[PDB]
Amino acid sequence: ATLNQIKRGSGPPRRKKISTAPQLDQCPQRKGVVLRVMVLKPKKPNSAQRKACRVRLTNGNVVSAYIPGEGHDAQEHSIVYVRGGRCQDLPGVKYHVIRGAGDLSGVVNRISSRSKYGAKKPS
Amino acid sequence: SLVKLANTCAHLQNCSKVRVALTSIPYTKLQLQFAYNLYQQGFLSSLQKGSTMGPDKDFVEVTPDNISTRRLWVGLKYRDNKPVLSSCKLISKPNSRIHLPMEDMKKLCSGVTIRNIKPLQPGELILVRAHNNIMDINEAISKKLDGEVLCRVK
Amino acid sequence: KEIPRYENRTIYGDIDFRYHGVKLHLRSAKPGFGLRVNHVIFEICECAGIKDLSGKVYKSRNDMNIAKGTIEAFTKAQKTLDEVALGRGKKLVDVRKVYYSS
Amino acid sequence: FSRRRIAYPFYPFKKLGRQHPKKHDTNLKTAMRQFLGPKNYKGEYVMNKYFTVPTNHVPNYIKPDLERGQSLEHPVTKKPLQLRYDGTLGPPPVENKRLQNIFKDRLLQPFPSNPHCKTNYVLSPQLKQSIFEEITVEGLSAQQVSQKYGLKIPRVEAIVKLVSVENSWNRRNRVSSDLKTMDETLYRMFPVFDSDASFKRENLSEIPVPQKTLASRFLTIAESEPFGPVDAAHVLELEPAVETLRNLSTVGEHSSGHQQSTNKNTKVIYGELVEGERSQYKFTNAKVGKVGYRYGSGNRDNKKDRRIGFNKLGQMVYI
RNA sequence: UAGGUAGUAGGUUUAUUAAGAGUUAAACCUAGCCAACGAUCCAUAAUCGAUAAUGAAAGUUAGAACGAUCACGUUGACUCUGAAAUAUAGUCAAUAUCUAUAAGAUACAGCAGUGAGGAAUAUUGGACAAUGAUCGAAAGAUUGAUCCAGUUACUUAUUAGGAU
RNA sequence: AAAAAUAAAAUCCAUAAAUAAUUAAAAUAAUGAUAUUAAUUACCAUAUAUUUUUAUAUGGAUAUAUUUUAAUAGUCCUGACUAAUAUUUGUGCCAGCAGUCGCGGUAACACAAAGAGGGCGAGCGUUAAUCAUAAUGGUUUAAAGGAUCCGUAGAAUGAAUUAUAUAUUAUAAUUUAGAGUUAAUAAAAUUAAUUAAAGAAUUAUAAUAGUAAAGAUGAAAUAAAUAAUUAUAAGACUAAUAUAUGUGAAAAUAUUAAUUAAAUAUUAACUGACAUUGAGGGAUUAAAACUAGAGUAGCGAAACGGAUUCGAUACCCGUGUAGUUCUAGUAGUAAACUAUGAAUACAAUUAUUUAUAUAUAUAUAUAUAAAUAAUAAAUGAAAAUGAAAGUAUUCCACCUGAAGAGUACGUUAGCAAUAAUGAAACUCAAAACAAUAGACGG
RNA sequence: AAUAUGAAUUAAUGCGAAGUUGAAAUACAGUUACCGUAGGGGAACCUGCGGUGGGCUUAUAAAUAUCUUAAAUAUUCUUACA
Ligand SMILES: [K+]
Ligand SMILES: [K+]
Ligand SMILES: [K+]
Ligand SMILES: [K+]
Ligand SMILES: [K+]
Ligand SMILES: [K+]
Ligand SMILES: [K+]
Ligand SMILES: [K+]
Ligand SMILES: [K+]
Ligand SMILES: [K+]
Ligand SMILES: [K+]
Ligand SMILES: [K+]
Ligand SMILES: [K+]
Ligand SMILES: [Mg+2]
Ligand SMILES: [Mg+2]
Ligand SMILES: [Mg+2]
Ligand SMILES: [Mg+2]
Ligand SMILES: [Mg+2]
Ligand SMILES: [Mg+2]
Ligand SMILES: [Mg+2]
Ligand SMILES: [Mg+2]
Ligand SMILES: [Mg+2]
Ligand SMILES: [Mg+2]
Ligand SMILES: [Mg+2]
Ligand SMILES: [Mg+2]
Ligand SMILES: [Mg+2]
Ligand SMILES: [Mg+2]
Ligand SMILES: [Mg+2]
Ligand SMILES: [Mg+2]
Ligand SMILES: [Mg+2]
Ligand SMILES: [Mg+2]
Ligand SMILES: [Mg+2]
Ligand SMILES: [Mg+2]
Ligand SMILES: [Mg+2]
Ligand SMILES: [Mg+2]
Ligand SMILES: [Mg+2]
Ligand SMILES: [Mg+2]
Ligand SMILES: [Mg+2]
Ligand SMILES: [Mg+2]
Ligand SMILES: [Mg+2]
Ligand SMILES: [Mg+2]
Ligand SMILES: [Mg+2]
Ligand SMILES: [Mg+2]
Ligand SMILES: [Mg+2]
Ligand SMILES: [Mg+2]
Ligand SMILES: [Mg+2]
Ligand SMILES: [Mg+2]
Ligand SMILES: [Mg+2]
Ligand SMILES: [Mg+2]
Ligand SMILES: [Mg+2]
Ligand SMILES: [Mg+2]
Ligand SMILES: [Mg+2]
Ligand SMILES: [Mg+2]
Ligand SMILES: [Mg+2]
Ligand SMILES: [Mg+2]
Ligand SMILES: [Mg+2]
Ligand SMILES: [Mg+2]
Ligand SMILES: [Mg+2]
Ligand SMILES: [Mg+2]
Ligand SMILES: [Mg+2]
Ligand SMILES: [Mg+2]
Ligand SMILES: [Mg+2]
Ligand SMILES: [Mg+2]
Ligand SMILES: [Mg+2]
Ligand SMILES: [Mg+2]
Ligand SMILES: [Mg+2]
Ligand SMILES: [Mg+2]
Repeated sequence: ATLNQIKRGSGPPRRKKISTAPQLDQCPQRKGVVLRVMVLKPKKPNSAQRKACRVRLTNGNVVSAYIPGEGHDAQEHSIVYVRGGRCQDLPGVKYHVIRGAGDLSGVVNRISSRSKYGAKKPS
Repeated sequence: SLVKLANTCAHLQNCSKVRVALTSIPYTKLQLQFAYNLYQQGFLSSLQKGSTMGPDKDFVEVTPDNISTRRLWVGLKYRDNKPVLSSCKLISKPNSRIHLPMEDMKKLCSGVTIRNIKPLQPGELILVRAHNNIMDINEAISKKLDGEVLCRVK
Repeated sequence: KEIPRYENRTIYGDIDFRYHGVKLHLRSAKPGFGLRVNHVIFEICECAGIKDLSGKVYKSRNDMNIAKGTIEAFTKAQKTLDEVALGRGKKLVDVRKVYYSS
Repeated sequence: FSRRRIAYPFYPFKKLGRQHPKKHDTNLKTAMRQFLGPKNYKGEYVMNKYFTVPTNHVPNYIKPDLERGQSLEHPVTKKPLQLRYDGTLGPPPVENKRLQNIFKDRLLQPFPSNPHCKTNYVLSPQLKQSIFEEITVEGLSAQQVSQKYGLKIPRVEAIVKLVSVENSWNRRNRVSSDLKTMDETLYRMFPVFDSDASFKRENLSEIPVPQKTLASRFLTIAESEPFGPVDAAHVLELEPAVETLRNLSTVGEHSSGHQQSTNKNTKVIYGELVEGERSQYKFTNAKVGKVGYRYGSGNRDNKKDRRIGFNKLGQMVYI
C-alpha cells in the first residue's frame, strides 16, 4: 500500500489468540447443572464411547462438556464446574468438567497425575 | 528535485550493473553538488560538464540557449571485478522528507536507528542537505548543522 | 571457501541478502555479543569462525535455502575495509581500535 | 538427537564380569575403586597420586587425558602402578610419554577441559614484608611498588592491609600451631611469585572497557590523514585511554594523586545535645526538587526485583 | 446511523454575573453552521502517570496496588447559606424499611459484619504510643483518619544441615 | 557399560528453637498499641590489654570444670515439537489419552501402572486472560488491479537559475527540458454519428416443361413434389482482400459513397510548470433481459412430436413460440482477460517491418524513433517476465486461512429480472500455487 | 421512537455416518470446459445467445548444383631461409 493508504488505515493484520471458551465469559470456570449425560462417537478415524454431558451454566449458556477420567458419577441435576478445553475428536464439545469439584467425584483409584483428576494423596 | 535525485540514484545503479565507464546525469545545481561529493569521496573517477552528446573537451558557457541540452558526465570506477559504487538510495523520499537535528545525526552515525533510518555502515556515505548545500553527515556534525538526510551511497 | 571476517569475529557491517525466497538480515555485533541468529545460521557461523552476530530471517525459513543463502551472503555481500579503501582511494579507520592503540 | 547417558569413564577400565547375585555392584562404583585404589585400615588411599598434597610449589592437578585414567602410583617412589589380570598393582608395560614432558601452562591449569583457567601465584612471606615496609615506613607510593614488583595496585594495597592484620595477630599470640601448619602446607602447594620473571609479572596497562566504545564506528578520511588515539578519543567523546589508566593508578589509598576535597561544600548542622538526650540531630542542606521521597513511585516489594540491602549492623533490610 | 441543525450559525440591544459568550431569559435582524479526513445518531467506557505487564524497539495491554484528576454517596429536581454547593444540608417527590403514627426516622459506595450474586477476595480485632485532623486560653477531650495486629502461599524475598 | 546407590545407616562438627540473663529503637518533658519487641549474650559483673575481634586476670555464682540441642516436599512430565535409553506388566480401535501432529486392532517409548529418568519447587499443574513470537508485505498463474476512461477534493506528488527570508518551505525575478496553443509542410482515409446505395445467397409464391419419389440421419422416423429454367416479394447478413494489421478509453470496429467530428510526424513561432495521479462524482459500456411501436426471411430457449437408450426431462431430427432486426427507453452486468491500474526517469543485444530525415557513383547506403520476435542482466515459488513481472519514483484501487458467502439482513436504484453495498455465528487444520517423477487417456 | 428480552411463526447453512438415483467434472472424460444472462428438468444438470482458453502455437520439406596446369610443384619443413 502507498504511504497515504497506510495513513488511511492500511496495515498488517494483528496476531492475537482468540477465545475458545466464549460461554465462560472470560472466567476460569463457571458452575452449572447437568441437563443430560450422554455418550458420543468420535469422528473418524477414532472409535470409542466418549462420555459427555450437557450443562446449563450459571450465566444461562448451555454447553457440552467432556467428562475426563475412567468412570464418573455424574447424573442429571448434578452440580458441576466447567472449565475451558475442547474434546478434539468430539465436534461441539468445547469444555471440560472438573473432576473432584461439586458433585463430580475424583477418578477412583487414580495414582498418576492425581491433581488433574481430583484424586487426593493416599496416606 | 528529490525526484530527479531518485532518478539519478537508480540510473547509477543500472550503469554499474552493466559496467559502463561513462554516463550522463541531468545538469542542475543539486545534481552537480551530489556528483561532486561522490567524486571527492572516491566513488566517481571523473566529473565533467557537457552536452547530450558527450562531455565537453573545452569550456562551453551555459546559457538559456543551450541549458536544455546540458548534461553532467561522470566516470564510474571498478576494481577487482567489483563496482566501487554498488548501491545508491535515497533516505529522504519525495513523499516523506526527513529532517534531523545534529543530535540525531550523531546517533545515526553511532549505530542507533533514527526514524527507521538504518545506521551508517562501514565504508558508506550518507549525504545531508543544509541551506541548499550537500555535505557528508560527518561534516554536518562538525559544523553543528541541522539538515535533511538525502541519500546513502555504498 | 574463505569468508571475510572483521577482526576474525564478525562480519563487515550489515547484510540484507535475498537468496530465492529467503530474506536474510544480518547485523554485525560487539565483541562478546555471541551468536543470536537462526539455528541454521548459528551452526554455519560456528564452523566459519564467526563469534558475534545478530540477524533475522524473513519470508521463507527453509533450512536448506538459509544455509546456502548465508554462505552466499558471507562472500558476495561483504567488502573488507581494505577493499573499500583501495577502490575509493581513501583511508578507513576503526575508531574503536585506534582508541586503544599506543 | 539426545538421550540420557550414564557418565561412564572416557578411558578404558575393567568392567564387571559375572557377579555373585548379592554383590549388587555397578560399573561406575568399580571404576571408582580402580581410580581410588585399595583403602587401608586407616581409611586412606595411599596408592592414588592425588591423595597427598604437593610440597614443592608445583600444583598436582588432575591429568586424566594424559595418563588415560591411570591414577595409581607408589606412595614413596612415585612410580606408576597399574592393575593387572591377577588383581594386583605393578609396573606398567610401556612408559607414558605424555606424562614426562608437560607444558608449563598445563601444570598450572587445574581443569583439563578449561585452558583459560589458571592458578594464581602465591607471594612469598618476604616480598610481603618488603612491600609492607616500603609503603608504610619508606613512604613509597603504591604506583611505585606496583611498577617495581609487577603487581596490580589493588593487590599491593591488599597486602599492606593483610600484613597489618598478621602483625596484630602475631602481637597477641593468636596464630596457633595449627594455623602455622596449614599456612605452610598451602604455601608449598602453589607456584611462588617472582617479580623478576617477566612472564609471572602482572599486566599493569589494563583499563575497564566502556560500553559506548564497545560499538564499532568507522570514519572515511583522506588517504594520508593521520588519525591517532587522541583523535579517536574525541570521536568517541571520551578521555584518552592513557588518561584513564593514569586516573586508575591514583585510586590506591597509598598511591600518588589520591585526592578527595571537592565535595566538602555541603552545609551541615549538628543539633545541640542536652543532658539526657539519647541521640543527636544532624541536618544536611538540600534543594527542593531533589530531596524527599517521591510520590507515586513504583512499588517493587511484590516483584522479583525487590530491592534488598544491608545496614551498618549487617542485618538484611528492605530498601 | 448519511444527511444533521432551527437558539440552530452570525449580527445588534437589554437583563443576569466579579467576569467573555445564544451561557440563561427578552426583543429585532442576517441565512447561515456541521458533514465521506465521518456529521448527526447508537453502543460501550471513569481518565491518566516519572504506576504495573510485555517487547530489541516503535508500541500493545491494564487502570487492582502507589499517586494525580473527575464524578457520585438510594433516585430526580429545586432552594438556602457561602468566596465556592443544584452540598452525603434543606425542600418536594420517587423506591424500600422502621416506630414514635408524625407535613416522622432511616438508606453501611466510613470501619467491622451479614444475606444475596459469583469461579473468586479477609476481623462484628487492638491503640490513640507514632504521623495527622477537629475543639479548647490552657489542662486536655475526640478521631474504624491513621498506626498496628488477625485472616488468606494472592505476590515477592530469606531460611528450611554441612563435612565424612 | 543396568542400574537404584553416597543413596541409607553410621561417624565428626554445628546452628535454630527451647532455657537463662540481658535488652535497644520506633519518643520523649512524659506517654509504646504493636509486645511474651528486635537483637545480643551463654554462669553474671569488672579491670587491663585487645579494626573487628581476641586474650588475660579478676569480684560475685554452681560441681577442676560450668544450660540444652534438632532436621520426612510436593507437583507435572519422559513418541516428535521438548529436557527425560534400564526395562517390565495390564488393556487390545475397548478402556482411555490429546496444546499440535496423533496414540490404542496382542512386542503400546503416547492408554492404566512398576522400575528407572527429566523439570520446576513451597509450590507444581491446569483454566481464564495480557504481551511477544514476520509485513526490514503482497495483488499474471496462489487471498487481492476497479469494465473503461474523464475529472473534483487531496490536510497527495511534481521542472530550472538567482536573490532574500523567519529556510527542503515561502516570496520575487528570471529560464525552457515537462505540459500546451497556432500555423507551415508532408502523411494517412481510420474511428464515431447520420444519410444515401450495392452484393451473393436464402425462404415463399407463380409459371414452365419434366417427372415419382424427395428430404434427413451413424441408421431411421416424424413432418403433380424434389431438382431444373424464369418472374415477383420480403427480411436479415456482408465472400475474397484480412493480418483486427490498424483504429478506438474500454465495450468495440473490415460491402460502397457522402456530410459532420476527432485522430499523425517534423519544422517555425508562442505560453512559461499551466503537470501527474485521482477518494467522492460523472460518462460510456458485449450478450442475455425488460418497457412501448414496427418488422419477422433465416436461425432459435421453450413447448409439442420423431429417434437413440436399460431409461434420455439430453446429445441427433422435425414443427418451431419468445428472442435474434429497426426506432425510443430501462438496466450497468461478462473468463468486461494481457486473469498484469496509470505516469515518469533509467539499463545490455540481435532480427524483422514501419515512419521521418539524409545523402549520392541511383537505387541502395547512413541516421533517428515506433512496433513485433528472440534474448543478456536483473527479478521471481518457479512457470516465466524482458523494456517489464528489471532498477527507481509518484498517485489510486484492492487483499489478509478454508468453508459459511458475494450468502443473510438492512439500505439505495430500477417497470421488472435484478445491480450496488455487504456481515456474523457454528465447524475445521486445513486450503492453494508452480514444478518433479509416475500412472492413466474412448 | 429507540434499546434489550422472550416469542408464535418462519428462512438459510455447517458437520456427522452410510445408503439411494444418476454419472455432471478431471484424458478429446466419451456433447470442449468455464463466464454473464434466460428458459426448462428427480438430482446432478440440459438448451439458447455472446464471451474466454484456465483446449487444439499440440505449430516441422513439392528432393534434384559447376571447368585448369595431381605434383620433378601441394602434402615434408623444428628458429632455418632470408
Ligand atoms: K460516526
Ligand atoms: K493520635
Ligand atoms: K521429581
Ligand atoms: K506474482
Ligand atoms: K486490433
Ligand atoms: K515563473
Ligand atoms: K489535481
Ligand atoms: K471514482
Ligand atoms: K423471427
Ligand atoms: K487506477
Ligand atoms: K457437460
Ligand atoms: K453459462
Ligand atoms: K449457459
Ligand atoms: Mg528429547
Ligand atoms: Mg446552544
Ligand atoms: Mg450577549
Ligand atoms: Mg431569543
Ligand atoms: Mg459504567
Ligand atoms: Mg492506555
Ligand atoms: Mg483504557
Ligand atoms: Mg481499592
Ligand atoms: Mg452530590
Ligand atoms: Mg444525587
Ligand atoms: Mg440531599
Ligand atoms: Mg447503599
Ligand atoms: Mg463495609
Ligand atoms: Mg454463592
Ligand atoms: Mg484472592
Ligand atoms: Mg470469615
Ligand atoms: Mg476503635
Ligand atoms: Mg536462640
Ligand atoms: Mg498522646
Ligand atoms: Mg519507654
Ligand atoms: Mg495423562
Ligand atoms: Mg502389551
Ligand atoms: Mg506424551
Ligand atoms: Mg504412560
Ligand atoms: Mg515410580
Ligand atoms: Mg517463594
Ligand atoms: Mg512487528
Ligand atoms: Mg502493482
Ligand atoms: Mg483492467
Ligand atoms: Mg477482477
Ligand atoms: Mg514541446
Ligand atoms: Mg424447386
Ligand atoms: Mg470480408
Ligand atoms: Mg495490435
Ligand atoms: Mg485523471
Ligand atoms: Mg462481438
Ligand atoms: Mg417488443
Ligand atoms: Mg422433447
Ligand atoms: Mg421418448
Ligand atoms: Mg430442436
Ligand atoms: Mg444507459
Ligand atoms: Mg450477477
Ligand atoms: Mg465484476
Ligand atoms: Mg472482450
Ligand atoms: Mg493522460
Ligand atoms: Mg446481489
Ligand atoms: Mg498446478
Ligand atoms: Mg451421459
Ligand atoms: Mg461425464
Ligand atoms: Mg463433457
Ligand atoms: Mg430442454
Ligand atoms: Mg455456448
Ligand atoms: Mg483440459
Ligand atoms: Mg496450452
